[PDB]
Parts: sequence; structure tokens; C-alpha cells
Amino acid sequence: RRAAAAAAAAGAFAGRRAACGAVLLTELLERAAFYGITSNLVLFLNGAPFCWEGAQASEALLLFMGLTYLGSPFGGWLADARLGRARAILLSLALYLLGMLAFPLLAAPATRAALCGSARCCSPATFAGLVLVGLGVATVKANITPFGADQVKDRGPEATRRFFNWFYWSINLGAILSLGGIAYIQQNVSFVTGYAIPTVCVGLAFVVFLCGQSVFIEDVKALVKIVPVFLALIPYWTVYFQMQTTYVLQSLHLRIPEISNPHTLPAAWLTMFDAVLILLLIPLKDKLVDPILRRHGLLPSSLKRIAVGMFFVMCSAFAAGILESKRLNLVKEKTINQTIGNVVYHAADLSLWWQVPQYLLIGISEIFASIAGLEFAYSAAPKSMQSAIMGLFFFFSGVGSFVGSGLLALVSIKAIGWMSSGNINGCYLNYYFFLLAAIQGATLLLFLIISVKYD
Amino acid sequence: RRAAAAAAAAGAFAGRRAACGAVLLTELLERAAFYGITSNLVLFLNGAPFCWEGAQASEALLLFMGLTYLGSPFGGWLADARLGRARAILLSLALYLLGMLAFPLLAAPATRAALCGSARCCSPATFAGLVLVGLGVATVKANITPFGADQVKDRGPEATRRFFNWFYWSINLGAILSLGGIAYIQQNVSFVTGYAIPTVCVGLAFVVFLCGQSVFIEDVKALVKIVPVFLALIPYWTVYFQMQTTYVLQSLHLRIPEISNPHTLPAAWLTMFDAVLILLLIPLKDKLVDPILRRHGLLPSSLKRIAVGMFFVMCSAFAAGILESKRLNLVKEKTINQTIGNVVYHAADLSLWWQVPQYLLIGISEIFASIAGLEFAYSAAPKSMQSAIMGLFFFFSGVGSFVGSGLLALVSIKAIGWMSSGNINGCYLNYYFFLLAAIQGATLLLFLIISVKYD
Ligand SMILES: CCOc1ccc(-c2cc(C(=O)NCCCN3CCCC[C@H]3C)c3ccccc3n2)cc1
Ligand SMILES: CCOc1ccc(-c2cc(C(=O)NCCCN3CCCC[C@H]3C)c3ccccc3n2)cc1
Ligand SMILES: CC(C)CCC[C@@H](C)[C@H]1CC[C@H]2[C@@H]3CC=C4C[C@@H](O)CC[C@]4(C)[C@H]3CC[C@]12C
Ligand SMILES: CC(C)CCC[C@@H](C)[C@H]1CC[C@H]2[C@@H]3CC=C4C[C@@H](O)CC[C@]4(C)[C@H]3CC[C@]12C
Ligand SMILES: CC(C)CCC[C@@H](C)[C@H]1CC[C@H]2[C@@H]3CC=C4C[C@@H](O)CC[C@]4(C)[C@H]3CC[C@]12C
Ligand SMILES: CC(C)CCC[C@@H](C)[C@H]1CC[C@H]2[C@@H]3CC=C4C[C@@H](O)CC[C@]4(C)[C@H]3CC[C@]12C
Ligand SMILES: *[C@@H]1O[C@H](CO)[C@@H](O)[C@H](O)[C@H]1NC(C)=O
Ligand SMILES: *[C@@H]1O[C@H](CO)[C@@H](O)[C@H](O)[C@H]1NC(C)=O
Repeated sequence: RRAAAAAAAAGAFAGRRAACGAVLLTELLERAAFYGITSNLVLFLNGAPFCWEGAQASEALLLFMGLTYLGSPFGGWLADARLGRARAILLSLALYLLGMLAFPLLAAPATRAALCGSARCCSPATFAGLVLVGLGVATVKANITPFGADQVKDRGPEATRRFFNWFYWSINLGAILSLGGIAYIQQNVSFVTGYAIPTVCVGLAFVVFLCGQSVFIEDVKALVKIVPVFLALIPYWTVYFQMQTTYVLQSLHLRIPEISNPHTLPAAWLTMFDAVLILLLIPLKDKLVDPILRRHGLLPSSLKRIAVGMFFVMCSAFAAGILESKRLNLVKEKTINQTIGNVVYHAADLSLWWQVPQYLLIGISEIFASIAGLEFAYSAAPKSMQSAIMGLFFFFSGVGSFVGSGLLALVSIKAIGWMSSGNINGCYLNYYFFLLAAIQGATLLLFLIISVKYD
Repeated sequence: RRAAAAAAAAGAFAGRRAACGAVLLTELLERAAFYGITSNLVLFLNGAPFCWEGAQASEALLLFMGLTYLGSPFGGWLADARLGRARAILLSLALYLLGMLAFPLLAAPATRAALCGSARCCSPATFAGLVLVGLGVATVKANITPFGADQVKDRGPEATRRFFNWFYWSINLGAILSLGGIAYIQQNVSFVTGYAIPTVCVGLAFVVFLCGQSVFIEDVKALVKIVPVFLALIPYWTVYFQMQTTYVLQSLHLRIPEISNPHTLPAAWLTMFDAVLILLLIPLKDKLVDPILRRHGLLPSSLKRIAVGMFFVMCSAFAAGILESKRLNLVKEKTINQTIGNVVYHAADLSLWWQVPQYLLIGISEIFASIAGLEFAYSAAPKSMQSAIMGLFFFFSGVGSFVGSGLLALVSIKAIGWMSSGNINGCYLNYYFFLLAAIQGATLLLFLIISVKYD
């Protein structure tokens, strides 16, 4: 029947292995270079060559992250009006290499005096490197997501679903290689070697495209029809980025095992726990949910898969507040010392691996909501305005990130006092996970109404 | 359009006010007589005239409740094969009056010696009264639910939806008048007056029918298509009846305010808290969800409204375990004494009205799942086999009640120890609400697959 014709299209890519594989390898090397900057930027700026304060190093990363979301609609509109796609990603990866090159030069003591030898020490050389990398990320993310799906666009809307499974797989594989390997080198071996590795990862990502150019391939009503879907995701992004911040804070105050008898393991390894599960669950989805949910006709659309992923975000926030209520009860009796990075944390005597049911549930959530979110921004976009809708899709991702940071500033005031105090043992973090479960539950009920009124 | 034609049918009952109103008043007086027996049966049998043990009084109520679920398919098949509907409810309410009459006779000291004057003291007079009342409830519930919807069956499947709103409203109104008024009289005034009131409520329910007779009005494939829906509700009934038991246990160990300066308020008032909210939320649904969800085309089917009600059961179980973790933390510091019934309870100094967010969520759940559950058992039944499907619908309601009681026996063993100990301050009741949230969440995901594969 029609289910057999869709399962026949599941045998996809069919000759376009080098066309799609050049896109997967480019984004694998671009995510490997993004977490080369983001993981140890504050440790680098608040260090021995640069004597910046802790607030000035954190506000430099906050303006860097916000520039990767603010520049996405402009980096995608420029790929529609003036340039193409492939000329816009080659232009951006050239600028993403130029700003990236300043970080091995500032790390080296020989080349540091050439840039800024004669409050902030080297602010013209540092902030100029953050602008070119930040505008490089925003233009790539807006443009590499439709362009990779344009190769398998010919084989229906089901082959593009299988592309975003392995596109989101190589994003997480590039994050494991950067947060695991490169972030270990930047803290314990050298910043000179540790920033030269992601700069080579940009240059290889530029070469894979020039080697890969040989194999590559009513609307006003369509704009106002999809803006209420993106506005309904702003409370979803709020819960999403505040789990990434606060599950790491729960991991720091929990008993982390030691690995050897270069010491003092990085704090970027605690952000890997989400992405390790995604490497295990995408081959599980691609081989047991592309078959199984298709020949039973179950859950075919992209907007209903976002609502499934919203269900496992809420179940993760409950499982986090249950563990945090147990941990705050257990930290009153005894408290052990552990050092993560270069600061000691007062951890309870409860194992780190009790945080695994939190990461299964946001793991399963990104299996559904994150891959189908890329499918909706691609399919529900006009042909002239693709990658400018991807630009707005990651702009409202950043709007939810800053209103989530303002939510943490709201529960930190003296009137509420949930986050009044690097120690959270006097904070009520479990009450904040229960608030995120209530915001996510109201977001789920709101999104189901928007999803039906969209169709 | 078609939404205006459905809103025109929302102006329903249209001349059949006395036909439906005789059915609403009969079930109001039948629920008032059911909780006249159930609320203080154990206190009556374990009392001054009858010297039964606490186990023998509880097993008499457990065989009584199980007989109201076991006899429902047989009391409804008898209303299809041999008798009609109205001749089956008049026959059952005659037997529901005959067994009910033994309870004022055993309560009175003059007429007690005539029945059983010369282990268990008066077991032939007591168990014979429980059989006729128990078979009377099972035959009425199987038959009064299709028969009331047969009056407004002519005006489409939307007028029957408005019947089960006010049919389920008068069930809860009959429960407030019995658990509030009659259960107060049975414990503090007299059992003679206190059981004579629900016996008059049966006799008035028999007279309203004889006064109301003047105004009243492929299938083998249809059986096996709806059995997997009833089997998928067995984990829903498991969580449903175990919340009714364990929210009362949480209310007993929580600070209940006093009302006067007849003392010692009944324990049946703590079961009223669910039904008081239902009296406030059914006029809210009938006047703001029959309009609003209809002209927006939102959530039209009965099986998707059961899945909405399954979502608020799970959110109630989380809100219950969060309050119970706070209460067990607070009971370690200080503990007050309060007497409910005739036994003292060691309550924490936390107010009873913090249990209100638990009862809003199961309140909203019965607004969706309980009314739409009656609609599915009526609409998805063959015309020859109606009220035998209602009989199976309340039989699987009872299967979930006894497998829920076996779940409490499973978490009470020494290997798990969540319910190893009338005191729950040494028990982990919060871990049992979190288990019920996990069973309900897996039931929701199971029911959505069954609901799609049904359609
Ligand atoms: C309902 C909305 O659905 C979503 C749709 C799209 C995306 C999404 C996300 C990213 C990303 O930035 N992924 C981060 C990696 C893993 N990451 C590593 C550190 C710790 C936390 C962990 C999540 C991303 C990147 C590059 C190009 C596209 C991208 N599209 C997410 C959700
Ligand atoms: C997804 C399944 O959906 C449901 C469908 C039907 C029913 C249901 C239920 C009853 C009942 O027995 N209601 C009890 C009253 C209130 N009750 C009073 C004490 C404390 C607890 C509180 C719930 C009932 C009675 C008489 C005729 C029909 C009836 N149909 C329930 C759920
Ligand atoms: C009782 C008070 C709180 C009103 C409750 C309204 C909430 C609880 C209910 C009522 C209307 C419901 C929505 C109506 C719209 C739809 C479309 C339906 O096809 C899928 C479910 C979905 C998304 C429902 C989600 C839950 C919902 C929002
Ligand atoms: C989708 C939403 C509605 C899910 C419900 C979660 C929220 C609203 C529920 C879950 C647990 C509930 C809490 C249960 C226990 C307590 C502790 C008590 O000291 C104050 C009330 C309070 C704080 C309740 C507030 C409301 C509450 C937090
Ligand atoms: C619908 C479902 C997902 C609701 C979630 C309930 C389950 C998955 C959550 C609720 C409470 C959570 C628990 C919170 C506390 C503990 C105690 C600790 O010693 C081991 C982890 C453990 C056991 C967590 C396991 C997962 C957990 C039981
Ligand atoms: C990743 C592992 C746990 C597999 C997860 C399967 C669960 C989480 C998902 C996968 C398939 C999904 C179901 C597929 C069938 C449907 C019909 C769809 O129209 C409504 C939702 C519903 C009812 C889905 C509920 C959630 C569901 C059961
Ligand atoms: C943990 O660190 C604190 C801070 O110096 C110290 O007072 C305490 O003795 C340490 N405890 C252990 C067990 O090392
Ligand atoms: C509560 O009851 C117990 C049981 O007799 C008793 O020991 C205790 O003193 C009582 N406390 C108060 C405050 O009455």
C-alpha cells in the first residue's frame, strides 16, 4: 500500500552518500570547533596571561552566545537575497576561520605581544575574534541545515527525516570529540595545543566543502502561519537551556568518581552526559522507529513529535527534583569534598549515576523534539525564504535562552530565595526543577492547541 | 457551518426535562444510599451490638464492593436477553430496597432479636443484606447509564455528551449528601436514624421511576474491537482507586481544622474533597468547554478526552509525592495529635489545604476521563448489547481495583518496605505516589496507541 511506498523510500540516500556525507562531516568539524571555544573560554580569559575578572569573562561569553542567535536571521537572509547557500557557507567558514585563528595566537607567548603587547588586557584582539566566530556560527547554522536536506529533498519528506537523524547525530558526535578530548587538552596540557586543534577543525571543514562542491545539488500567508509555532516554543527553549545549566550544578554537588591515581578533570565532561545518550538513541530511532512507527501509521507529523518530546522534558524535571530533594536531605548528615576544574565542591555522598534517569528522559526528548523541530522549520517554509526561517528558528531559540536566564534571576531574589547562594546546598534547587516541570506542562498544553490550529 | 449545527444541538433536552430529570433524581438517591452503607459499615459491624473483629468487618466490605463489580455484566445481560431496561431497574431497586431494609432493623434494639436473637454474631442477617444491596448496585449501574442516554439519543452524539455531564454531576451530588449528612448521623447521632435515611432514599428512587414511566422513551466485530480499550484502562483503574485510599491516609496525617467548640468528625468527610470540586467544575465544563472546544474544533472524540484525563492523574501523583516528601521531612521535628473518627492520628503541623492542588488535578481528570469514559461505553457498543458493555465497563473497573489493592500489598512486604507499618509516618508514602505517577505515565503512552489503533 502507501505504507510500503514510504518504506521503500526509507531505503534512502541511494547514491548520494558523498553529497550528504560532506555535509555531515562539515557540521561534525564545526561543532567540534564551537565547543573548543565555549568550554574553557572563562578559564582562559580569567587566567595567567589575561587578568580579567570573573564577571567580565562571563559577560564576554554571554555576548558571544547571543551573537550566535542574533545573527542567524541575517546570515540566512543574506543567503537568500544576495548569495546562494554554498557561497554563503564558504564565506562564513572563512570568517569562522579568521576569528578562530586569534585564539592560538593569544595563547602562545611568542605571538601574544604582536597582537596586544602594548581593566581588560587584550580586548581589541579578543572581542574581534569573538565577533567573527559568533557571526560564523550563526550563518552556518542558518544555512547548513536546509542545504544538507536539499540533497535528499527529491526523495520525498521521509528521506529528509532520515537526514536530520544523522545530521543531529554528527552534531552530538562533534560535541563528544570536543568536550571530551579538546577540553581536556585546553585545561591540563596547554592552551596553545588546545586551541590549535579546533582551528584545524575549521580549516578541515572548509576543505571538505571545496572537495565536496563536485557532488552537491502565498508565502506571506506562510510566514504568519508559522510565527505562532515559533512563539509557542519560547517556553520550551526556556526549560531546555535551564536544564543544561542546572543539571551540571547538580552533577558538581554529587559524588563523581575518579579515573586515575594532568589531574583535575574538566567541568565540560559533565555536559557530555546528554550527548552520549544521543549517540546511542539515534541508531535506535533510525532502525526501530523509522520501521515500527511507519507500518502502524503511528505519529506521522513533525508537530506531534515535538509534543512527545515536550512530555519527556516534563518527566525529566520531576525526576530531577525528586533526586535533588533526596540529595538536600542527605547533605545535612555528611558532605564530602571533590574538586572539579580548580574549585572544590561540597558534594553529598550520593552517586553521580543516579542522575541517569534524568538524562534518559531528555535524551528521549531530543530524539523526538529536536529532530522534528528541524523538520518543521525546513518543510513549513517557503522555497524563497528557506534558511531565513531556519534563522528565525534559532533566533527564538536564543530568545528562550535569555528569558530562561532571567527566570534564574527571578528565583534568586531575596523575596523568593531559591537561588540566594558556587554552593547550592543552601539553595532549593528541587523547587526550581518543579517550577520547570510546571512551565513545561503548560507549554505542552499550549503547543497541542497551536499544533491543531496550524493544521 | 457544521460547527453551528452542533452548537444548535447544544441547546438540548428541548422538551425532555422530566424524562431526563427522573433519571438524574433516581441516581442521585441511589448514590445517596450506596454511601450510606459503605461509609460506616466497618464501624457498625465492629461495634457494640456486633462484636466482629477488624479483619472480618473489612472483608465483609471487600466482598460487598467486589459484588458491585462482578454482578454488572450479568445484571446488564439480563436487561438485554430477558427483561427490558425499565423492568430491570425496577426489579433491581426492589431488591436494592429489600437488602437495604435489614440495616435499620439490625441497628434498632427492638427488631434485632427478631432477625438474629438466637465468631460472627448475626452473619445470616448481615450477609444476606449485603448480597441484595450489592446485586442491586451492579444491576442499576449497568442499566441506568444507557437508559438515561436513550432519552436524548435522538439529538445526536452531542446531546448524550451533555447528559453524562449532569448524570455524573448528580452522582457526586448524591455522594455529598450521603458522606456529609448521613455519615455524620450514623456516627454521632444514631445508627437507627442513620440507616433509616438511606433506606428512604431507595424507596424514593423506586417511586420516581413509577412516577416517571409516563415520560420515558457486525456486532461480533464490535466486541473484539472494544475489549482492548477496556483492558488498557485496567492500569488506569489501578492508579484511580489507590489515590482514593492513599489521599485519605495523607489527609489523616495532616492538620485538619476543628469546626465547633456530637464530637469527633467522620472520616467520610475526607473522601468528600474530590466530589466537592466536581460540583464546581461540571458547570464550568458544560458552559465553557461545550462552547469553547466546539467552535474551535478542539478535542472532539471521547478517547482523546480520556487521554487528557490520564495526563492530570499523573500530574496529581507528582503533586502528592512532593507534598508527602515535605510532610515526612516536617514530621521529624514536631507532631501534633488529632482524632478523626475514634482513633488519634499523629499529624504533622502542615495544613490540610495544601492538599488542594492534588484534588484540582484529579478533579480536572474526572471532568475529562470520567465523563468521556461513559460516552465511549455507550457509543461504542452494539444496539443489542448495550448495558452489557456497561456491565463489562464496570467489571474491568473492579479488576483494576483489586489489582490496585494487590499493588499496595506488594509495596508492603519487608523486601520493599514502603508500607511496612494506622501510622504512615514511618512509611514512605511519597515513593508510592511516584510509583503511581510512573504507572500512569506508561498507561498514557499505552492508551494513545490503543486509541489510534481503535480509530
Ligand atoms: C523543538 C526544537 O527542537 C530543536 C531543533 C533544533 C535543535 C538544534 C540544536 C543544536 C545544538 O546546539 N545542539 C547542542 C549539542 C548537544 N549539546 C551539547 C552540550 C550539552 C547539551 C547538548 C544538548 C544545533 C546545532 C547546530 C545546528 C543545528 C542545531 N539544531 C535543537 C532542538
Ligand atoms: C476512564 C473511565 O472513566 C470513568 C467512567 C465512569 C465512571 C463512573 C464512576 C462512578 C462512581 O462510582 N463515582 C464515585 C463518586 C465520587 N466518588 C465519591 C467517593 C470518593 C471518590 C469519588 C470519586 C459511577 C457511579 C454510578 C454510575 C456510574 C459511574 N461511573 C468513572 C470513571
Ligand atoms: C479545566 C480547565 C483547566 C480547562 C482545561 C483546558 C486544557 C486542560 C485542555 C482543554 C482543551 C485541550 C486541548 C484542546 C485542543 C487540543 C487538540 C486535540 O485534538 C489535541 C489535544 C489538545 C491540544 C488539547 C490539550 C488539552 C486542553 C488544552
Ligand atoms: C502542569 C502542572 C500543573 C503540574 C503541577 C505541579 C505543581 C503545580 C504542583 C505539584 C506539587 C504541588 C505542591 C505540593 C506540595 C506543596 C508543598 C507545600 O509546602 C505548599 C504547596 C505545594 C508547593 C504544592 C504547590 C503546587 C505543586 C507544586
Ligand atoms: C512518568 C514517569 C517518568 C514519572 C517519573 C517517576 C520515576 C521515573 C522517577 C521519580 C522519582 C525518581 C527517583 C528519584 C530518587 C531516586 C532515589 C535514588 O536512590 C535513586 C534514583 C531514584 C530512584 C530516582 C529514579 C527515577 C524516579 C523514580
Ligand atoms: C524511545 C523509546 C522509549 C520508544 C518510545 C515510544 C513512545 C515514547 C512513543 C513512540 C510512539 C508513540 C506513540 C505512537 C502512537 C501514537 C499515535 C499518535 O498519533 C498519537 C501519540 C501516540 C499514542 C504515541 C505516544 C508516544 C509513543 C508511544
Ligand atoms: C572539606 O573542605 C572543608 C573546607 O576546607 C574542610 O573544612 C573540611 O575539613 C573538608 N573535609 C574533608 C573530609 O576533607
Ligand atoms: C500525643 O499523643 C501521645 C500518645 O499518648 C502522647 O504521648 C503525647 O504526649 C501527645 N502529645 C500532645 C502534644 O498531646
